[PDB]
Amino acid sequence: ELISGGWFREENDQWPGQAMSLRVEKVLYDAPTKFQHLTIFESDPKGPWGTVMALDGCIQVTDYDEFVYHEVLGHTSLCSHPKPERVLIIGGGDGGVLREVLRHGTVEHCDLVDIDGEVMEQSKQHFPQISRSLADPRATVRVGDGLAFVRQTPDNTYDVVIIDTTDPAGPASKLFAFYKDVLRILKPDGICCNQGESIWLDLELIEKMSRFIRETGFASVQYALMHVPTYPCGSIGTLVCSKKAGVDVTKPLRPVEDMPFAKDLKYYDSEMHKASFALPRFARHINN
Amino acid sequence: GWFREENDQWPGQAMSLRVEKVLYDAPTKFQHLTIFESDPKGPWGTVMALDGCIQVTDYDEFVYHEVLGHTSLCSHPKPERVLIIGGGDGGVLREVLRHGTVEHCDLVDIDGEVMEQSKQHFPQISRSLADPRATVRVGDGLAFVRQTPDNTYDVVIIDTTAFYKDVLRILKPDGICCNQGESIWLDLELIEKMSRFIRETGFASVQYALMHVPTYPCGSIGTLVCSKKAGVDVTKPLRPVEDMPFAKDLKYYDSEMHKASFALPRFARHINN
Ligand SMILES: C[S@@H](CCCN)C[C@H]1O[C@@H](n2cnc3c(N)ncnc32)[C@H](O)[C@@H]1O
Ligand SMILES: C[S@@H](CCCN)C[C@H]1O[C@@H](n2cnc3c(N)ncnc32)[C@H](O)[C@@H]1O
Ligand SMILES: O=C(Oc1cccc2cccnc12)N1CCCCC1
Repeated sequence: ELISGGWFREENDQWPGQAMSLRVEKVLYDAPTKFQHLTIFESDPKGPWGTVMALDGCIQVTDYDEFVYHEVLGHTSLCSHPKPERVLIIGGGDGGVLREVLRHGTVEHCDLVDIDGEVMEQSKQHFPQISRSLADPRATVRVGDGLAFVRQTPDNTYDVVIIDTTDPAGPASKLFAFYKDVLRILKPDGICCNQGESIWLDLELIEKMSRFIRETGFASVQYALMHVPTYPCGSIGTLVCSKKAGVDVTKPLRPVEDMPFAKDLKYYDSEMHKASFALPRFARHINN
Repeated sequence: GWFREENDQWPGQAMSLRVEKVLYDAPTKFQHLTIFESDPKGPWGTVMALDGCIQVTDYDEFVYHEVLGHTSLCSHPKPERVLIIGGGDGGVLREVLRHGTVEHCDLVDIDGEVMEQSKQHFPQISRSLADPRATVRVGDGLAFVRQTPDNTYDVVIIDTTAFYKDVLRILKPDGICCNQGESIWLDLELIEKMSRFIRETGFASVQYALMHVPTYPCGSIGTLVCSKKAGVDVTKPLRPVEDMPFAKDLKYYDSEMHKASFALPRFARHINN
């Protein structure tokens, strides 16, 4: 029950005895949704973070660093695809991945499906620089379970599927039959990327996912690491998965430097794309 | 029973760790030194802070120590004499001593209480301090370099909490200096100023290497890797660690990570071009 001048505290008993906190300057939303607890607040204006959204007590987006995860998920996937015309985003109700995907001129259409219509509604109201994308005629934004949506999608529908979900503990649980559906709705040159969890907190989950996405039938799976200061332990990654064999996602197939928007990006470029697949030695076995 | 870190220069944000046992908590002649055992159900193990800022934990100390120690020595053609300024915990020293080329390392930390407490509470980090190839001094690094002859060291590593010209001077012509380089999230203007200042004092190149450190503010920190000799590209390894016999003992650093560390987010890339 957040209050202006109080502190928002994030502790996860999955990760016992550590917490991160932000002082609240103004509460904008704090209420149960049909699916999760949604909290939006202006952080201290003497600090850099700007507006903050949390879902079930976990920070999802801040103004100051939202571009990292949205650019990495959107560009690492589309720049690894020869011609990504039709795109699906699962989750992504805030709009960020979709903004990045729609930067690409090859994209004719992007479907977005998020289970929580209130996340879209509140992002339009409170994160206009993230959510501007949701009204693009190139986008179809739907409220629904991603699980059901892919089960009812025909084979060979999408070039790229991006799974921009919350974590395994919540409404995103089965998103970690689903992975076979994703394989099946992808076209032959299909690329899938997901929300891939932390090498510090979730390294065994990452090993398990990578192994079983390969076994499901993807020909290759490479984890891309990125720097996100408001995420637990300061990083997160994405598993970038190719349907087709003989594809090296760790070097850009279509370098963003050749596209008109390269200079508008705040994090991603081809050097960062390459660098993101180099993992600390203790985690390198994910990628080999 | 929690340790809370919030800094006055970054207002309205805090990081906290549960204290299981306070091991040490006293001012020193120089700074406040706190050592505690953190929650045994979490990963961090024993924690050391200096003036309220986490400096080492059992769980992640290998990152910053391997990156400073190896990014610098692997960028040097044959590093035989090394100086560490600060480094009282012994971590950078442990990494530097892995290298067969090293004949001698001097380490000069202003605070002898830090070495003392590190021997008591971080034996995996501080064992290096007793090595026959090391000389450990208690003293201010600023005065130490002023009193050091020209061309004494192949590498100077500044692992801290007139000087830079002294560092330039005490380095041999192929000398490498690396330092504790601050955060691109919280200190980006400091990093630009320092990279410019160092180049101005007369190092020929300065390149910032970014690393992932979960317990540092915003989860990363970097090091400026500075070459005295012009024409040196420190962003690719000069002496790849894979060709040395301890490569597989490392938990973070290798040549891919070395190359990767110099790739900066676009918003920060003007630090390196
Ligand atoms: C906010 S977004 C993550 C923040 C970085 N853009 C995560 C979204 O996943 C949605 N989500 C969670 N589970 C599902 C399912 N099952 N289907 C679709 N969308 C889902 C949830 O409502 C968030 O908006
Ligand atoms: C603990 S170490 C940094 C943690 C990563 N190993 C920071 C050290 O720098 C020392 N320090 C600070 N100022 C100086 C000066 N001027 N000289 C030498 N050592 C110094 C300080 O006592 C710490 O032990
Ligand atoms: O990730 C840390 O704090 C956090 C920062 C950001 C988010 C978090 C979410 C849950 C738990 N913690 C979080 N740490 C780890 C290193 C010591 C300080 C606390």
